[PDB]
Amino acid sequence: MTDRYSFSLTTFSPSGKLGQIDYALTAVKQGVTSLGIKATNGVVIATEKKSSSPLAMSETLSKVSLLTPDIGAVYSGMGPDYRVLVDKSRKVAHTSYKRIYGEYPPTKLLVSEVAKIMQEATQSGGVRPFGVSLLIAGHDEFNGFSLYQVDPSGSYFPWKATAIGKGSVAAKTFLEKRWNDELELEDAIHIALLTLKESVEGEFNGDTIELAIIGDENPDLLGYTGIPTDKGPRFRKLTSQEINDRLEAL
Amino acid sequence: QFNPYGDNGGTILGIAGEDFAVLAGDTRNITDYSINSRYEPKVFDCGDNIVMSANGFAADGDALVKRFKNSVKWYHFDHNDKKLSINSAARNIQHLLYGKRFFPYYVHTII
Amino acid sequence: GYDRHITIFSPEGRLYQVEYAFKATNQTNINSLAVRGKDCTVVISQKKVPDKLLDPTTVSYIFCISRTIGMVVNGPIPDARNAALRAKAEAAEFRYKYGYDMPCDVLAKRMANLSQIYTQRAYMRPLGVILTFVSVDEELGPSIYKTDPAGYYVGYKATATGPKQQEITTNLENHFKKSKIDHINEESWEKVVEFAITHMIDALGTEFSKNDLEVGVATKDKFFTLSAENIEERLVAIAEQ
Amino acid sequence: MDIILGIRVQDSVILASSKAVTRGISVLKDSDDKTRQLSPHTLMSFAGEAGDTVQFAEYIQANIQLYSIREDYELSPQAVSSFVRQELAKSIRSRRPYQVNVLIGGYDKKKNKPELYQIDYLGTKVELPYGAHGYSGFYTFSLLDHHYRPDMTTEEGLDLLKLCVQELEKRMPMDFKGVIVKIVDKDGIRQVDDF
Amino acid sequence: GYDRALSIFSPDGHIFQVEYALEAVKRGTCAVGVKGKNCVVLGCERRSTLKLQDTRITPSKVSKIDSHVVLSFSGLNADSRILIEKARVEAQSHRLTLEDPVTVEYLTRYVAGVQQRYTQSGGVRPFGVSTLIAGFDPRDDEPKLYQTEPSGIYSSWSAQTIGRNSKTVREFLEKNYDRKEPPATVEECVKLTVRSLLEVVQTGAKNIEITVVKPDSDIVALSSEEINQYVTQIEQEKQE
Amino acid sequence: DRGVSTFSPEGRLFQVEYSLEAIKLGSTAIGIATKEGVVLGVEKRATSPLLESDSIEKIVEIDRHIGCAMSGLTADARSMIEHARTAAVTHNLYYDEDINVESLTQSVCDLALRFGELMSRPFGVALLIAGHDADDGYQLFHAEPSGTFYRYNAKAIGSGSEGAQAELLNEWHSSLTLKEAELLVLKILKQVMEEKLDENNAQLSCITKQDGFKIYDNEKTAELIKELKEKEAAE
Amino acid sequence: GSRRYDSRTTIFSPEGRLYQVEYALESISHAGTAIGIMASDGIVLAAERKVTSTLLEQDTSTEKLYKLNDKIAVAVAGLTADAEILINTARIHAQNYLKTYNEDIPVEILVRRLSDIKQGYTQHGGLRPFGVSFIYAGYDDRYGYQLYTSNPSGNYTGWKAISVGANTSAAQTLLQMDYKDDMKVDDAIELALKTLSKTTDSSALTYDRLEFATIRKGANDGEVYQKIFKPQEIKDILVKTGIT
Amino acid sequence: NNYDGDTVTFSPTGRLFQVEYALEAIKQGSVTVGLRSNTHAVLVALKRNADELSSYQKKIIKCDEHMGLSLAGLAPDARVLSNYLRQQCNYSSLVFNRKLAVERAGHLLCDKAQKNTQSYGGRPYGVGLLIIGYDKSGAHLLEFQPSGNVTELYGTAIGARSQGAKTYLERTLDTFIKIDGNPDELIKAGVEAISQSLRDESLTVDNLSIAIVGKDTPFTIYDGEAVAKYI
Amino acid sequence: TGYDLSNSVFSPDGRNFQVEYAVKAVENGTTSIGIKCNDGVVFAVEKLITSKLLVPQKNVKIQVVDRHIGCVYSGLIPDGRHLVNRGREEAASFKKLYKTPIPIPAFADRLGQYVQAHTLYNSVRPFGVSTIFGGVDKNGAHLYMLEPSGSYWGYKGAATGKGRQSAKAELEKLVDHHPEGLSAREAVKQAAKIIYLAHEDNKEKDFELEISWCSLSETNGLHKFVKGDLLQEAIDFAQKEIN
Ligand SMILES: [Cl-]
Repeated sequence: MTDRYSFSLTTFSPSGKLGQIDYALTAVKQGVTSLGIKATNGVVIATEKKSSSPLAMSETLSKVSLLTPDIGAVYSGMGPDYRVLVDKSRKVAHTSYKRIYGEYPPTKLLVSEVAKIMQEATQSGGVRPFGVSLLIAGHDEFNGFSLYQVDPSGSYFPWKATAIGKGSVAAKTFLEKRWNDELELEDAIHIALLTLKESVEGEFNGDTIELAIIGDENPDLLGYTGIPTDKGPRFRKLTSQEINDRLEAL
Repeated sequence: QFNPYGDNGGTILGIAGEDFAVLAGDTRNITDYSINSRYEPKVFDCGDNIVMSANGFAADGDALVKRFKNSVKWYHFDHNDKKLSINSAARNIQHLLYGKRFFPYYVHTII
Repeated sequence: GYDRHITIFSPEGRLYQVEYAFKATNQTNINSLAVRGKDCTVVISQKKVPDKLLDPTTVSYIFCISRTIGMVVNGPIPDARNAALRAKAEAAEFRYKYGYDMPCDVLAKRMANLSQIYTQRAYMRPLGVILTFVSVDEELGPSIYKTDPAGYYVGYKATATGPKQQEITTNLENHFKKSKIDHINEESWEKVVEFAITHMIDALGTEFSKNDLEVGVATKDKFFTLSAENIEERLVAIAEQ
Repeated sequence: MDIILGIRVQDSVILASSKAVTRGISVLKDSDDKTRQLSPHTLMSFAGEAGDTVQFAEYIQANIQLYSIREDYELSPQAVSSFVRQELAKSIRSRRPYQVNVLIGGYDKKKNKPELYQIDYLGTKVELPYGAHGYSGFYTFSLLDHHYRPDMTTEEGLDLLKLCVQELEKRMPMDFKGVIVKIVDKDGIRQVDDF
Repeated sequence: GYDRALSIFSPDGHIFQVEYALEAVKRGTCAVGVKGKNCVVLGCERRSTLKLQDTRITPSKVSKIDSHVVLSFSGLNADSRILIEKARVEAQSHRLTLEDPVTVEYLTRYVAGVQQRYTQSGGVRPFGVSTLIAGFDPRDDEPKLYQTEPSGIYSSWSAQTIGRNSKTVREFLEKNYDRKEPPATVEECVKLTVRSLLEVVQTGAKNIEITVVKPDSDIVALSSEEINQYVTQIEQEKQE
Repeated sequence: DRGVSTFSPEGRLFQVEYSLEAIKLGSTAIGIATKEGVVLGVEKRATSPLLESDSIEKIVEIDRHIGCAMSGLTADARSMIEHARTAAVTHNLYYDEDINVESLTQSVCDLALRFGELMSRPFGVALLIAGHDADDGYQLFHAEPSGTFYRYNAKAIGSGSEGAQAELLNEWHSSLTLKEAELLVLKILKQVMEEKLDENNAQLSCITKQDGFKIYDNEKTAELIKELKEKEAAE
Repeated sequence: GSRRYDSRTTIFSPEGRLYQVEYALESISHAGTAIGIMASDGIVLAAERKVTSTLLEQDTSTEKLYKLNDKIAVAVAGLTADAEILINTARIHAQNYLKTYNEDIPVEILVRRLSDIKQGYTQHGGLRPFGVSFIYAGYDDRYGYQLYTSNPSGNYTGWKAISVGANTSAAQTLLQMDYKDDMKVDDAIELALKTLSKTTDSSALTYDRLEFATIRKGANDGEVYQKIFKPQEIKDILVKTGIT
Repeated sequence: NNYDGDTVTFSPTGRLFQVEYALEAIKQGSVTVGLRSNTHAVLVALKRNADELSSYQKKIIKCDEHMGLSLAGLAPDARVLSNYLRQQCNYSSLVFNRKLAVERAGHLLCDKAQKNTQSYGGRPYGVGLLIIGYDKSGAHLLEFQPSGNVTELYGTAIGARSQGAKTYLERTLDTFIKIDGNPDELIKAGVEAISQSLRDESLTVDNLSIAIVGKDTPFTIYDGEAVAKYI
Repeated sequence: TGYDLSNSVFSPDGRNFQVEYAVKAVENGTTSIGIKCNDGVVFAVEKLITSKLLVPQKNVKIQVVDRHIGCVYSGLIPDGRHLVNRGREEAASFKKLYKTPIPIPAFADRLGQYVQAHTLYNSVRPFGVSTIFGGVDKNGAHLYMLEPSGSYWGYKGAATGKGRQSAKAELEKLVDHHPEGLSAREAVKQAAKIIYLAHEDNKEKDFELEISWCSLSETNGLHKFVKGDLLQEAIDFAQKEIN
C-alpha cells in the first residue's frame, strides 16, 4: 500500500511542451465564460451560473468567492478543483500572512501563494495539475485596486480587463473597444453585463448571473462598531435584485 | 516514587581445580526480613559444560541467565553446533551486562 | 493510452477514470428520488432482492449518518458502505470539534472535497457512487445536497438518481412548473412520502409492493427509515384515492 | 584552561593563553597550547569546560578550512567571528551546550587592520581593543584602561602584555604555568618562543 | 521517497545506465594526467565554440580538494560539483579524526565509493563523470595519479586521459611515455602533456589549461602566455 | 519494464541470472585447497599498458585467517569486503575468538538477496573466500549473488572458468602439497589468460594456519613462474 | 503497480544525454529573449515580454526581471511559476549567508547553490526538472561586476555578454560583433536594445513589450544601485537611442 | 503472459503466475522425503553438488530441539523462513515456557508467505519445506508450499521426481505408520522411499542426508559416515 | 484496452476487472456453505482428499473468530487466513474498547471495509476468497457472505465454490419448505446432505466432511466443531439421501 506514485506525472515532451498543463488549459477552454474589469474606483468580476438541473438550487453553488474582506475570486474550468483551491487560498492568507503581520495580504501576494500551490501540482509526485484558471480581484492600501489571472501552470498576469473560458476570444475583443483609464465603477459594471450577454445563450437575469465588486468599504457589512480603523469589507456580492435593476437601463 | 530494584539476598561461590570446577550457592530467597523460599535454585546448567549464577536482584538474575542460555542456543544455530568455550561465554556475558550500562542488571555474576 | 487508467488529463482535457466511475453508479440498476415538504425531507429508493436466499432486511442503500442526516447511495454496495462509514466518522468528529451538529450541506461539501482529491491524486481511485444527503437543517430548513465522483455538489429543490433518472427529473420539473413553489405544500411527512411514491410510479410506469421500495424521512432533530409495514400503510393510502 | 588574553594594537593582534592543564589536585601538563589557527590570518584561543573546548575549536577549524578550499578565498575576521557566534548561539539552547569562551584575533587584508573579537559561551560578541575571559579580566581590564594607547607598536603591545601576566602571577590564586604568546598581522601568525 | 531501481542488469549482463553514463564522459572535454619523476601535471581541453566568456569567474576545470590533492574530470559539469564537494568535506573530516591529511589513494577510494553507491541505490542515476585525481601523500615525494569512472572502479596510472578523443591521446602517451624514465623535470612533464593535447585540441590559445602539482602542497596554474610558449616551441620542432 | 524481484517462468530470478552473465565477463580467479593451506590466484588484466598494474587489487584480506578473491564488477565488492571485515572483527569482539570461515561466508551471502523495490540490484561480482579454522581446517568457498555458497576443493570463476574447472577436475587430489597447488594455479591461469602470464599481470596468495593470509610479492611469484616453465619442459 | 506510469525523468539516453533536460531547453527556446551585458562601470539586463495584450497592466507587472537582494538580480527565460520557486529559495539563501557571516553573499556562491538544486532534480527523486534558464547580474567586492547563466541541467558559466530564451544563436552573433571590453553602461544599454530589436519575432520593439534594469556604481561613492526601469523610463530610453 | 509481471496481478482465469513460477523453482530442486509413525518422524534428503570438486548443498535445518525441516528450491529463502521459525519457536519458549506446536508452526509460515503474494514490490518465496516435529500430540509431518498452503500428512515428498517416492509411500502407508519404537526401521522405509526417485545416480555416503525426531529423541541430523549404515 | 492489468482501474463499463478475476479464483475452489437456523448458524465445507497420505481430521479449514463467530471460505486458502487474522484483530479491539463481544453485523462491516480497501489501490491485490461467516449475538443469529469486491449481505442460506449452484438450489428448497424455521440439529444434518450433493461437481477425488455450529440452546452461543457421534450421524443421514 501507500502512495507509490512519488514521481512526476507532468513531464517535458521532445517538442518542449508540458502535456498535462496544455491539457488542463484545454479543460479551461471548455469551461463557462468568466471576466473581470478594473475601474478607477473599483473592480468587477462576473460569470454565468450554468445550472446542472432546474431542480438544482443555483444559489447554493457559489462561483464567485470571498478570499479576504478585500479580495474575491472567480474561475473557468473544473468546479471541484476551484472549490478546494478557495479553501486552501483562504487558509494560506491566514497561516502565511495574517497570523504573522496581523493584517490581510495584499492582492499580489495572495495571488502569488495560490500560484505556488498550482505550480506544485505541476511538479510534485503522483498528482495532475489543477484544471482551472482563476481571476482574482482585490484592493490594498499601498497598491490600490488590482486584477490578476492565474493559469494551471502557476503563471499569473495583471490585467486592466480580461475574460477566460468558453467565449474568451470574442469577450476580450469587446472589452478592448470599451475600456478606458477613466472608467467609473458603475460604468465597468455596465460593460461587464454587456460583455457577458454575448456569451450567455439562455436566460439572462440576476438568477443566472453571478457578479461581485471590489469597491468602497461597507461599514454596514462589518457586523460591529466601535473601532474607527476597521471600516468594513470592500468585497460585495451583488444581489439578484441589484443585477435586474441595471438590466433595465442596459 | 517507584524503585525498580530489590535485594533477594543469598550468596554464591566458585572454585576451580586441575580438571574440574565447582559453582555453589545457597537456596534461600528473601525480601527485607522475610523468607520467600527455602529452596529456590540460582545456579544453573547452561549447556556446553558451563554453569552460571547471577546473584543479587533475582528478577535481573533470572533475566540474564535466560538471555545467556538463549545466547548459547543461537551460537549453535549460527556456527554449526560449535561448542561455546568458557572464555567466549565470558566475553559474551560482558556485552549482555554492558548493554544495560545506564540501567544495570543488579547482580554479581559467576560462571 | 495510460491517461485512461489513472486520473490525469487526456489531450481534450478530460478525466476518463472519473467518467467511468459515473458509469459504475448505475451498476446496481436502482433509481432514487428526493423531495422536500414544509417540515420534512423525504428520500425514496427502489429495493430489488433477486436471490431468494438473501435476508431482505440486510439489503439497503439508505444510511443513517447522524441523528439528523440521512444518505442514500447510487452505486455498488462496497463503495457505498465505504462512503457511509467515512461520513459517519466525519459527522461525529465535527460535533466533537465545533460543538454543534454537522449541517447536511457542510457534510456534502466535505465528502465532495474528499472525492475531488481522488480525481487529482493518482494512487486513490474514485468511488463509483453518487451520494444524496438529506436533513431538516436548523438554519436552512429542509435540505437535499448531492455528491458525485467528480467532486461536484449542489443543493436541490428536489432530485433523482439512477438509470431512469431523466424521466423522474422532468416529471418533478413539470410539477414545480404547475405548483409555482420550491417544495411540496403539505403538513405531514406521511403525505410527502405518498407524493414521492406517486410521482415515482408515474415516471417509471411500474407498480410497487411493500418490498419493492425503501423510504427514508428527515424531520427536525431526527432522520429515520420506514419498515415494510410503514410503507404498506403508505401504499394502501395511495390506492384508496 | 583558565587564562586567555587579547590586545589589538596599531598593526597586529596579540593573544596570550595559559599553559596549565589542571585536573583535581594535579597539574597534568604545563605546555598546553590553547589555540587553533582557523585561517592564515585568523587565530582563535579558547577556555572553558574540559573536552568541550578542543572539540569546539577543532570543529570550527574544520569548517573554516572547508570554506577556504571551496571558495579558494580567506574569510574576513568579521565574517569568521559571526560564524562562530552563531554556532555558540545555537549551542546555548541545545540539549548539552558547548561551555566554551573564545577570543578571535585576525588581520583583515582587505582593510589592512587588526581586529579582536570577544565571544562567550552564550554567543555574546563584542569587538574590542583588548579582551579577556574568566577571572583574568578583573585584573587586566583596569590595567589596560590605564596603560593602553590605540597607536602602539607590536613591541609596545608585548610589554603591555608582560605587565598583565606579571599582575596575574602576583594576585591570582592558581599557578597557570605562564603563557604562550602569538601575534597576528599582515604576514600571518607566528609564536613568540621566549616569554 | 522515490524508490525506482534505475540501474539494473540486462539479459547479457550489462548495466546500461552505468554504460550510458560512460557515453556522457565520452562527450565531455578531454582531460589528461601525466606524472613525472617529481611532479604530476593535469591538462584540460576547453572548447572554443564559446567566445565572449569571462575566464576570471567561470568554474575552472581542475579543482583543489585539499592543499595537496587536485581533481579534474570529464563529463557532466553539474555532476562533478557534487563529487568535488563531498570529496572536500571528507578531506576535512579525515584531518579532524586521523590528524593527518588524506592520501591520494584514500581520497580516490572515497570518491570511487560514492560513484559505486549511485549504481545500486534506488531512485538515483549514476554520475556522468570520470575523474583524474593527482597529488602527493603527506611527507612523501612520490607522485600519485589515479582514475575513477561511473561504475566505481579505480586504479593508478603512470599517465592517463579521459573524455572525447581520449583514445587518440592515450595512443600518443602509450608510445611517448617511458616507464623506465618518466619526465625528469617540471618542464619535460608539462611539454609531454601539452604535446598530447595538441594531437586533439585545435589552437593552443585559450583552449588548453595546465596545472602543476609538486610535493608539500605546491600547486600552481599556468597562465595563457606560459602555456603559449610551450605551444610555440613544440610547433617549431615539428617542422622538420 | 518489470519488477526487479520478478521470477521467470522457469522459476529463476531475472536479475540474479543476469548478474551471473556479468561475472562471466570478469577476469579469472582460481582457488585450490590442500591440507597444507589454501592458494588463491587471479588474472589482473590491465586495460592499457600505462596503467600501473600493482594498483589492481583483486585479492583482499578479510582477517588474518581469511582471505578473498573476486571476479566480475569488482567495484561492487568493496561494500561486501567492508561487511566481511566488520563481521569478522565484530565476532572477535563479542566472543574473544576467530570466526569460522563458513559463518563469515554465510554472513556475506546474507547481503546478496537484500535487493528490490535494501539496494536496487544484486551484486555483479562473485567471491572466492578462503580460510582456516580449528574445527573444519582449510576451506574454500564460492559466494554468488544468488545468496548461495558451496565449499570447494578447487574452483575457478570468471571468463576462463569452465575450461579451468575441467582442468582442476583432473589435477586435484587429496594429497597435494602447497607448492604443488601454487604451480597448479599458475599453470591453469596461463592456459586461460589472453595475454602471456608473468608476475605483473597475475597475482598469487595463500592462507596457512601458521602464517595466516599473505599476498605474494612479484619477486616470489616470478620464481614460481620460472619453476613452472622448467618442470613442463622436463618431460 | 505504479511502475507502469513512471516516465523515468532522471535517466540517460543511449547517447549519454538527459532526455528531460534536453526537452526543458527546447521549451526555454520559445520563451521571450533576455540579454545581459557587463560593462566596466555596470551591468545591463534587458528582456522581451511574451506577446503582450493591450489590456495588460504594464506598470504593476513583473515577468522577466526579479530582485534577489540589493546587489544581485536575475533575468528569467522559461516557466515563470518554476522561476519564482527558485527565486524565493535564492532570496532565502542570500539572507542565510548574511545572517551567518554578516556580509552580503558573493554572487558565485548564490549561483552555485541555485544550480546545485537544479542538478539534484536531474539525478534523483523522479521529478521533472525546472524549465528555467537564469541570467544572473550582480556585484560583490571580490570580482566586481559579474554575469552568469544557469539552465535546467544545473550547469552554470560566466559571461561578458549573453542571451537566453528565443533566438540566442542570432543574438549571440550580434553581441559578439559589437561588444568590446572598455565599454560603458550607456553603450551597453544601446547594444542590448539594438540586439533585441533585430532578433525580435514582433513587428517593432515598443516600451510595453520590454523589461529593463541596470546595476551601476552610479550612486554616491563606492556603493551599488539597482534600477528596475519604469514604463515611461523605457519609453524615453527607446527614443534616446532612436529605435522609436 | 501479460499477467505475470508481478504478484499483485490476477490472470483472467484467476491465477497468480508469479506464485506458480515460484512453485516451479521447487520442481527443479533435489528430491526430499518425509514420513512418520506414531512415535517418530523422519526426513530423508538427496543432496546436490555443483561438480566433483564441490560440497553437497545441505537440505536439512534444525529449528528447535523438537522441530526441524528439509528444503527444496531457493536455499536462501529456506534460510529466511527457517530463521523465522527458530524465532517463533524461541518466543514460545521464553514467553510461555511452551514448546511451539508443529501445527502453529505451519500456520505461522502460511501467513508469512501469504503477505508476499498480495503487495506490490515483493515476491513470493521460491522454496518448499517439509517440517517434522514431536510435540504434546505426538509425531507430525507438514508440507509447506510458497503459495501459503500448508498440509499435514503421514508421508510425502517434494522436488524433482518426487512422484515416485510419493506413490511408494502411498502404497506403504499401512506398514510404516506402525513402525513404533524402532528408529532404524522407520529410516530404512524412508531411504527405500527416496530410492524410487533416483535416476542414473545411487545413494552414496556424502550424498544422503537423514534427520529424525521423536518421543525420546531430539531433532538430530546424520551425514557422512553416520548414514553408511543405511546404504 | 489494458484496463484489466491493474487493480482499482475502472473500465469504460465502470467495472474493476481485477476483482472479477479474483472471483474466478473463488469459483475454482471447493464448496462451502452456511445455513441460518432457529437460534444460530451452521457451517460446512468440502475437503478434497488428494491422497491416502493426508491425515484424516487434521487439516482443519473452518476457523473461529473471538468465541462466538465462525468463518469458512472458498478459493485461495492463505488469503482466507489473512482475512480471519484481521477479523480476530478487529474483534479484539472492539472487545477491548467496548467490553461486549463484537456483534455480527459490526464484524461483517469490519471485514467488508478491509476487503473493499484492497480494491482502492494498484499496489495491492484483491482477496481471492468468498467468505461465509456468522454467529450469535444479543439480537440473535446472523449469517453473512462476503465477496472479493467487499460486497456482503445477510443470508438465510449461503453457498460458494465449485458446487455453489447445486448447493444454492438445495438451500432454496429448505427456505420454501420451512417458513417457520429450521432447528440447529436439523441444519447440521441438512448441511451434510448439501455438501454431499454439491460434491457431484467435484467427484474425481473423494472428500472429507467438516461441520461447525453456533446455537443459543445447543452450544450456549459459542462456536463449536461437530465431532464424533453427531458427525457420523450427520454423515449417515447424507449417505442415505444420495442413494
Ligand atoms: Cl475539506
